[PDB]
Amino acid sequence: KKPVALIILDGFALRDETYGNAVAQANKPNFDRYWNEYPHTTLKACGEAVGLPEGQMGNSEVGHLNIGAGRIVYQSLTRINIAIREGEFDRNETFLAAMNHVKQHGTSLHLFGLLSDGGVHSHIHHLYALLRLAAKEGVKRVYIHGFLDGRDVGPQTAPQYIKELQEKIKEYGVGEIATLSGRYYSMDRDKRWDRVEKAYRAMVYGEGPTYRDPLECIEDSYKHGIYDEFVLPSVIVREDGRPVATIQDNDAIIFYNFRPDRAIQISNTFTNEDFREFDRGPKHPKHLFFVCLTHFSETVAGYVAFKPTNLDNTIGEVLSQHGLRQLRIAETEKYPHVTFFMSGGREEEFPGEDRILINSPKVPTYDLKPEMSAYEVTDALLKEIEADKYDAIILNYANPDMVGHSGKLEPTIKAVEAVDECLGKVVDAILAKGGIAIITADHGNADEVLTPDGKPQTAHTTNPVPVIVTKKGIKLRDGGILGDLAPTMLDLLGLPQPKEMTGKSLIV
Ligand SMILES: O=C(O)[C@@H](CO)OP(=O)(O)O
Ligand SMILES: [Mn+2]
Ligand SMILES: [Mn+2]
Repeated sequence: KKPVALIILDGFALRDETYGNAVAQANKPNFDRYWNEYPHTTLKACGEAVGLPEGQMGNSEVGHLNIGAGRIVYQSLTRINIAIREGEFDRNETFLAAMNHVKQHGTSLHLFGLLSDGGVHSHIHHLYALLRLAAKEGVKRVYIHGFLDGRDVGPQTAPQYIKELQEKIKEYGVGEIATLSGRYYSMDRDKRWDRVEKAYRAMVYGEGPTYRDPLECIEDSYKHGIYDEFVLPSVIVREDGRPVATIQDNDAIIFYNFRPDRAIQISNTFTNEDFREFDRGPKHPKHLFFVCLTHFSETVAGYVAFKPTNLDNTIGEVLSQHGLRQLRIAETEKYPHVTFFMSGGREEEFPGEDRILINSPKVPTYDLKPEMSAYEVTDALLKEIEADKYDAIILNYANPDMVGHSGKLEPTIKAVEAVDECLGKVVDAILAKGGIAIITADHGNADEVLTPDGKPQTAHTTNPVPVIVTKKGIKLRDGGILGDLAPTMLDLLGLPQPKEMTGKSLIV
């Protein structure tokens, strides 16, 4: 059994500038020798090359979606942007049905989601659009529950988004900031229900740090070293001390996040008839008209503003169609990406598809444990390899990305070095079994964890990702894109390429 392994170094991209560049500064003997001894190239992992607006940096969802589809996969950010551009956004039956619900039943419209222009999980402009739509539709009570970013944008940039939103509110003549919470709580994806609950109780019970002024809230949190991403779920109150608004029975909610991994948990908390993760309390809200900007999960009992579209014949499906055994493996943080997103937005495994989930460390932030669970993932996978069970493997090492999001150089360097020690063990074990490895990344991040002035850089970058095919005697094209990865693997696998995969094998 000669396995072909797709190894994704999450957040590992190529950048000449070495300042604050953890990828370039890390000692990567393994990665370096493979780059030197095998055919390599780089791929466009951002902008139109991956289905996003030009200039928009990539991410795990976009990257893994494109990597597995073998075609340029059109993304939500782009599609919704166009909807707003073409005057289609205001015509959305779901947005309107939700607005009709509050007016007809005299309830309130709640708007929550990532408050920034990161463009990864949402865009603050989409919120402005909903607000103007709400005003246009004559919806009296509209409340904003903002989730502070700091991960897709500057670590202490909330004030400007809050400031701009307030200005927009005044201008549209509708809306009220009710709560402010760090995406660390309201947008968790690691089933850390303790985090989720904090966000939930602030929004439904007005429990959490209280302020009259949204900006005084952020100021106070900064004062305690707590920045945007980790801001404690707080409540904005009126002059009489009462919360500006809590989510109640028959209210409508429009979750304006278009990325699913970090939206399913809080969405389930609000819509699940029987929720057990934790006790929502007897007076928790029911009969909520819940709207998801895009599809999150079958579990969320709500509606979908922008319906999803099938992604047929992705690598996972082609591999399955030809009777091959495939294994998806990664630790928690990137488990959703190597499965759901890699499978083209599919939850169910394909026949013949095995998945291994290795739990990420129990640390608040990963700069605290840069090697994360890389070694366990590696150990786990090395065993599978000895077993001779899989024809195809899709491995994702989360470290470069996960610890690079801390905006810290030394821990990210360690992160990269840990992954390298691991990368060598895996590629060396695959070559020994006669297989071949495709070493790559889904986008940048670790290549820049410090701003030119040395401040923490906590988000992705727009640089190109590396590509190494451990097969002597071949040449790789140069202007490729992620959507070319699937075709290359199939080529290596000698499996035929489906017409759906409009990508092109990198092998000359
Ligand atoms: O952590 C996340 O949700 C994003 C950043 O907002 O990173 P990635 O796309 O790598 O998952
Ligand atoms: Mn990623
Ligand atoms: Mn990331």
